[PDB]
Amino acid sequence: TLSAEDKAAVERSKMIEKQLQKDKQVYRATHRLLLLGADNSGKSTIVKQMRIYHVVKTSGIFETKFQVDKVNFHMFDVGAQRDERRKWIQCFNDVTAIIFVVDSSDYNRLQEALNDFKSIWNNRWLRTISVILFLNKQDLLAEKVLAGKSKIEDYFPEFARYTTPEDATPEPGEDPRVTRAKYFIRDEFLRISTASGDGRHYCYPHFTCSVDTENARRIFNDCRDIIQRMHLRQYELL
Amino acid sequence: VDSRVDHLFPPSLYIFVIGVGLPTNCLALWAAYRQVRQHNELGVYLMNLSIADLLYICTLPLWVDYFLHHDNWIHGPGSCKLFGFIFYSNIYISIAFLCCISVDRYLAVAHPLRFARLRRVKTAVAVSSVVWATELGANSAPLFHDELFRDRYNHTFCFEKFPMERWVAWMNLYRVFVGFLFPWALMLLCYRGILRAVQSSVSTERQEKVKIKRLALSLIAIVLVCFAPYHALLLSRSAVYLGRPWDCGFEERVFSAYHSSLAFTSLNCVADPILYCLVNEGARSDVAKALHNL
Amino acid sequence: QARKLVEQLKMEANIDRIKVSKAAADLMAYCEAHAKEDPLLTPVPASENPFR
Amino acid sequence: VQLVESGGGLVQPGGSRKLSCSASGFAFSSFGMHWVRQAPEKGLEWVAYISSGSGTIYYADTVKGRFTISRDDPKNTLFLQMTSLRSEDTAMYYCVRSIYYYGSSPFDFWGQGTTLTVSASADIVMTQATSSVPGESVSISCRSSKSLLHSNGNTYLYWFLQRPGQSPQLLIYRMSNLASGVPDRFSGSGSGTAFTLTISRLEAEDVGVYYCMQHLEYPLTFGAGTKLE
Amino acid sequence: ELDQLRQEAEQLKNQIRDARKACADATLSQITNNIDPVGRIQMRTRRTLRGHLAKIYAMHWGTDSRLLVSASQDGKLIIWDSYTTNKVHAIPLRSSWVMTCAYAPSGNYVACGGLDNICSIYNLKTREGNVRVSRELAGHTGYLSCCRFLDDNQIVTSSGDTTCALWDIETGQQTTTFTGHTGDVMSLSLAPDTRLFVSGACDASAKLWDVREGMCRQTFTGHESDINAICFFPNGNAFATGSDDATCRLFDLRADQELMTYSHDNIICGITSVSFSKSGRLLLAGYDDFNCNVWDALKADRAGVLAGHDNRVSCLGVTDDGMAVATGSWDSFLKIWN
Repeated sequence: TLSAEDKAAVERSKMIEKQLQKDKQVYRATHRLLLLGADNSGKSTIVKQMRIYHVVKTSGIFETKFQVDKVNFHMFDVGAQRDERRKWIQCFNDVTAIIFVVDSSDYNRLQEALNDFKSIWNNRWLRTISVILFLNKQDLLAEKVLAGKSKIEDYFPEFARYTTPEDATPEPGEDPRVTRAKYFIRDEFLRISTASGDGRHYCYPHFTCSVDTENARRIFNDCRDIIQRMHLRQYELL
Repeated sequence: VDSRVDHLFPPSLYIFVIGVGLPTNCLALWAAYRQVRQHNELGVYLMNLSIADLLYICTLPLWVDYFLHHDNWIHGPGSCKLFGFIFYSNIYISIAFLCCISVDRYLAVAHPLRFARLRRVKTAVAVSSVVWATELGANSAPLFHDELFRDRYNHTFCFEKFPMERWVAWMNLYRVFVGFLFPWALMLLCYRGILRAVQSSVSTERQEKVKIKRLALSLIAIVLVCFAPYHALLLSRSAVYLGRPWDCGFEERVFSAYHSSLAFTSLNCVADPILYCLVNEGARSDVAKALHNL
Repeated sequence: QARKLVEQLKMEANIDRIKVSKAAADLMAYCEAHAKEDPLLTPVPASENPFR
Repeated sequence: VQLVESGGGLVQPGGSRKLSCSASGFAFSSFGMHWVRQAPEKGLEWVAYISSGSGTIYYADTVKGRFTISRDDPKNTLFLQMTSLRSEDTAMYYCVRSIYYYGSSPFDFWGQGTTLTVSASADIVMTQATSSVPGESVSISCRSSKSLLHSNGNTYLYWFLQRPGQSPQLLIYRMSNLASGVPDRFSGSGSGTAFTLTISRLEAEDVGVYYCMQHLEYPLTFGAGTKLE
Repeated sequence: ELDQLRQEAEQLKNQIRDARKACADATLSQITNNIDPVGRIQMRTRRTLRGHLAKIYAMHWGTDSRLLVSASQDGKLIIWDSYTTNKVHAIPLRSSWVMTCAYAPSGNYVACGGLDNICSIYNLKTREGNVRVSRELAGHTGYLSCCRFLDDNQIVTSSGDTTCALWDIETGQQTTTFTGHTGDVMSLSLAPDTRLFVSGACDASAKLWDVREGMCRQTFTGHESDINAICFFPNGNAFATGSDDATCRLFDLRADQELMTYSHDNIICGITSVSFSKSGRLLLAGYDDFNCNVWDALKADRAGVLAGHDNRVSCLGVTDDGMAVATGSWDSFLKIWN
């Protein structure tokens, strides 16, 4: 009931559909990750290390592709964007996770970092998006608090009345002071986290120095946990 | 050639099962379809379980009047080969698709980052067609064999014969060891793996882990409570035969209990819609919306 | 920086505004003028619309 | 875009040949390609057709089992297999490029051609009754048997110009659309069965033979040809 | 002094507000009360365009009213034959985060851009059979959020660097940079005569710009928060804006004020796309609550809803002959309506 040229047009459309299916088969097999942080946060070095170990003037986004255990990850970080965030963040409400790198060896911009983390956590579009926060530059913090020049208690008064939780695990063997302080910062971020978690999304703390080569495995494990949780919600197992 | 009292328990238990299991399975099928429309493959297996339950429920009245008329089947030779086939094969269809649901869940929990191709709508419908075809084909044996079983005690014996024939006993050994235990073994292994994968979940609170445990235990205990008497009786009744076929010895008194264990099997048709479309909070929301769209 | 804002504000200040009755009547007049050629207000019979 | 084709020569009757069409300069895999032939001194004639993706193949009623058309996209060539050659197969074979979507111009490129020499129904017939005719206006005509206007609104009529020494070029596709590169002088019109092509002001480069073609239904029949001198 | 400049700015602003207050002698409702309500309009999904893997942010109708370009965050532009739902072209993008697309009026080009801060231009009609990148326009600092072809050689891009620009496609360099916003410019609508255009930003203000003289001509306010979509009334002397404060609003360039506001108490999601019909009697707005509402622009009653989409409607476009309306959403589907 339709002319021969229309037969060939329909065949062209069918080949295009087949190509689209071949593209979906790989679109479902890759996980999208959004990287966030500040200028002093060593997220650029993290990107460099991830690119090196695994797998142009004002370009506004840098897509880094890496894989581990035969699972493909695409990690995106905004390069040339402004300070405002409330609009181009609506574009990432279906990524697997958000990586938030924070530099905890400042004591000064740290309150701004907590404000940024709180703004991210409570965002009306980033619900159900778990956050993998990387407390970056831990050895710098260790050395800088061994020096003792800067008192943490004056920047944060509540640190004086604080003690190390029983769940600590300092592996190398270090001063209890550094462990207490770093867990204090982690606990500040975790208080912001658990304030309104409501089980819909989660926060996965980590102690990361950008030289560490275990960052990719940490992202992989957290992503696997997030996928397991959404599957348990999806296959109605919970 | 011995008869007993099987005319009040099965006859009314089927009434309860029909009256509660038509609507629950209709709702389960609707929820299955809505799961399918969302590109989720669990709805396919849910449909294939619910359709089996629906066929069983709609072919039950032949047997409610088979038992209420005191084992009298006045509904002819041709009908017994079809309705009896449905009534004697829906349990196997249902257990096979329950095993499929459990295996689907296991791959989606223990291995959430792999086996992407095996968890799609097209793969689910292909597996569904394969399961339907293979189960009907392997249950086909009591189709060609014309039953034509009457006896001198005012019976009619639609699809049932006391004593068993040569082929019925060897059919029953398959009907137990391949239609009940093997799908049950797979189901139990899959849910034990699913519960094994949850203790490593940082995200879920310990309350949710126990809440999952209760469902993963009920889903495999209801299978026992609904099927085990029937199949243990079938196995015992067949094993008596092959050691001494000519003696109507064991079939004398365990007849009434055998029919009761046959009727009691029909509860895994109101149990499935509950455990698979009403205990879940999200699926119940879709069911409510469906009931709110009319 | 402020001087530029003031200059732009001046350039925006001295323009000729017409009464909102005129603009309202113009929009209403445009809507009523091109009404028979609007398939969404007045649906075309289902033999000329190419999504039949 | 260029389509160089080769593989023809003197052939004993009953033998076999394989033609090739080597394509360079365009996306070969997205074009559906035809073979068109013309006898030493007669009009063009359609031979075969293979589609993009190789899923639709058509043949002429005169080569239905003797011939075989096939393509190799990664190697970017087009093949035509010929078996049991008769004396009515003496012709020059043309490689034609054709893509089909909304607004496309099929048959828009023609290869230079290869020569093959063999030693000693219910399909639309289109007739160009005139066989012969600077700065004036000419109105080459054409006629068909079945109406070419489809229910789409399209009128699948094509116009080709064959200059005295080379291969045909598309001038008008679907009765009204001037192809890319054709001057604004050429224009076409018609009604469904009778058609015409208008040259508003001739030139020394507009001399040749004008051929028509229908794409309404296979086979694609052409028409005898109108000569301008 | 700085105080002197600030006082001058306040004085001029008060003068502008006073002039606007004086000019508003009657509400559009007061005069539009005469107009008969359009009535409920039922529009049905005539076609459903499957094939996009991920969510859709953009679509643009062709001037021939039949072809259709759609942009999805999977990294594809698909050109549809809307009548037959065939796929004409499938254009893979170099950056997957596309969030605008345009279709050249002549039909030889389409444009796209996104978080890459580039407006790539694609050549649809090549001698070769494929669709190839014609040019990549660079120079914005923030993301590109809308692009609109003026002709085959000039395109206007709005960005999240508080800047809209005018480009010469042949010579990649910018020709005019339009500055004056203080937030991300989100949408952009060329006037019918292509001599002016409006752009709404993240500072709740919209501006009518002058393409040739390069300077902002008016500035409009009234919105409570950032503006997501903007479009010219077919007249060319008005434009409608949809914002995250859950309101649509109809400004007029000649009166330099606000005419009517399209809002409901039960609607609390933000408008994501706004487009008109041919007559301008129907204002079609795509919201975040998965449904596009249809507003009678003259009297601001809800005249229609097109709740076929599951996830939020990101784009919405009405064809040039008014025959159809297309809606793209975050559920990977395009729906053509009549």
